[PDB]
Amino acid sequence: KDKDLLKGLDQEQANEVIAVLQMHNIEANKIDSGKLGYSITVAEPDFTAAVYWIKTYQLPP
Repeated sequence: KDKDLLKGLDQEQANEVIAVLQMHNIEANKIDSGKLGYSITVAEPDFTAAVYWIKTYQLPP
């Protein structure tokens, strides 16, 4: 159901990714994996689109 979009992220990096996805009507989850940083999840359907916006905005910074 929920596929794993990015991982190994800073907290601010994570937030910006979620912001940019939210701005394009994709809802994402931020997941704290402690020493491994945050990861970003979306819903399978939104994967292609989410990858598009992350390329487009050149995320993560």
